[PDB]
Amino acid sequence: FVIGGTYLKMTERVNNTIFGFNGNYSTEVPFLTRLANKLPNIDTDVPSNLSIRGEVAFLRPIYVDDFEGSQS
Amino acid sequence: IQTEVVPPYNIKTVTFVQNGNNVVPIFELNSTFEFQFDDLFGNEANYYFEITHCDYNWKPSDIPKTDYLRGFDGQRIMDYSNSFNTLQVYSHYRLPFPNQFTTQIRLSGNYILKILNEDKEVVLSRKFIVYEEHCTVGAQVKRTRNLSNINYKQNLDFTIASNDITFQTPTQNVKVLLLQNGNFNTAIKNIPPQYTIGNQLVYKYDAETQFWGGNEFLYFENKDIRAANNNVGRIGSNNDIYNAYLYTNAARGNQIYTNYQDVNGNFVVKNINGADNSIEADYAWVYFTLSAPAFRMNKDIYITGIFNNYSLSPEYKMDYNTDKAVFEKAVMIKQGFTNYQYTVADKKGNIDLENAIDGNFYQTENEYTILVYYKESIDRYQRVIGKGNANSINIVN
Amino acid sequence: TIDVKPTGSVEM
Repeated sequence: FVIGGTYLKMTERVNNTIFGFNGNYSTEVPFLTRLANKLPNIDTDVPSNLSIRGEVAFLRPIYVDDFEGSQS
Repeated sequence: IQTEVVPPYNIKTVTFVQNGNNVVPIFELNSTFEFQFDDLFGNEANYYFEITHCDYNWKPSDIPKTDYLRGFDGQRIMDYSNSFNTLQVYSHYRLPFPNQFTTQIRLSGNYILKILNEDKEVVLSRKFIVYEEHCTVGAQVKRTRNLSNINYKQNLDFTIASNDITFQTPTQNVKVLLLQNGNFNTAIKNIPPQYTIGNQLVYKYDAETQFWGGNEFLYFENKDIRAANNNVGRIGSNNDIYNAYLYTNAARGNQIYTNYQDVNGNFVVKNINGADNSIEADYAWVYFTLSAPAFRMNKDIYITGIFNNYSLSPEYKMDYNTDKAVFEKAVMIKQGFTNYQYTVADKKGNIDLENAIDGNFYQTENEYTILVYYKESIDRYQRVIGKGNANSINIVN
Repeated sequence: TIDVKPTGSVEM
């Protein structure tokens, strides 16, 4: 299990700022191998996994016809 | 018949130049290309070539060679230039494949070029692939799941959604080959699809398709031989071609990743003062050097790049020098920007990617390639029905 | 121990 950070900030001389939150839960669930072995015959010992990662990652912050080309 | 590569002795700088700069052998069905290599003799020898279609596992497929070609195989390389006005005299051979003899290569799939030397004896042989376009290999690197092997692994996940080739038995027909940068030795091949959610396959797991990160390639650019350019200090000319001594590298596995860009193995033969860089570059004994005091095993550190096929011959084996506790070996190399890396080998061919002397940092910029073989059970060969390139500047964890 | 060696070339 791990948790995220990542504030950002971009300033021109656009001016945006992004910040989110990571998330990660990568677990071997040996319970599931046991359960799957409590079933019509499946005699295995291969592991199990439960990665549940995710994030949020919020965000916070012409001349259509400038008459120069006419009369070429 | 697992026909494999064969490293030469005289011939050096063997590559597959396409559209100018060097490339990896993966080629399109009608893309032109060459096989520029360079003999280290003024002898304008006669190098007859060949081409052979091959299976997934590189057993030579049983097609008649009148079927995957139109023309000839054994005919000596017409075009070749001699090293003009250089210290190391060499004969630059070169052959375009849509040439006079084999006027095209008419079937996708694996191949193996042979450069047998004037009688029948294969001097060398390189492998390439001529991939056809029928699938849409949508790939993307992404960080692994297992938290232990997550800071130094790069899972690879993708699909194959073709609207041109209806797959017959995708679990048994559609075999896939995964290449880390352009290397054929560390490919993660022989992988069955997980899902097959429709007409499109989907490969998603993190057991097989999981490459070691591996740190970035080192380099050195001796554009001009007698210069003191990028980390080539103490260049000394002594009764021979020039000697380019490189700064003693350091094992980077025990350190943190530092943004250090490369071109993923490729070298750039080039010089200043030269009109045509191919026949006017000059070989130069470069003395490599590794200072890895943490490295202590019974495996051998081989030098490796794209200039030498990522090969592991004894002419690239680093050597421990007890006087300095520093590996070292000379390797004659043409001029120009050249990448490389120190890849341990087990003792014969086993690379041992983990525990590499450079590192395995998950965030390194590798360019993974995916080739989708395919064989209907009426066909006489394994096609290649599309590749999808996806590098690791997008590790979408 | 400042073990550093500057290198490089210049032509005009």
